[PDB]
Amino acid sequence: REETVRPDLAASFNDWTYDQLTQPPGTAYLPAPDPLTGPTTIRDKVLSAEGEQLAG
Amino acid sequence: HFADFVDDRRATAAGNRPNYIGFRDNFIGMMYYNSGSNTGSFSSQTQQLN
Repeated sequence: REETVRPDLAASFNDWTYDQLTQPPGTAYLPAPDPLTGPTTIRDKVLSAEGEQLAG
Repeated sequence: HFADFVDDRRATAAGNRPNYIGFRDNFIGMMYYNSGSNTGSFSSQTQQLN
């Protein structure tokens, strides 16, 4: 079992940096979309200005 | 109550006015309709939608 100790963890013993550690899983960075392009953002500014009061 | 009060034997008596006290027609005024300061609310749960 000690034949497979992956010998660059033992070189930086107690000095491990980020690429030698198991990270929690997660996707990459996708940018947040425009909140103007939301499905009900502009139409709430248009249907109310026609005279309606909206709720729901 | 009374209708005339001169001396303690010489008074007269009339019945009081009839006063009926009951609820309104169709229960008007039981419920705050069109009072904005305290409105009722019909909404689903996830209740951000009065």
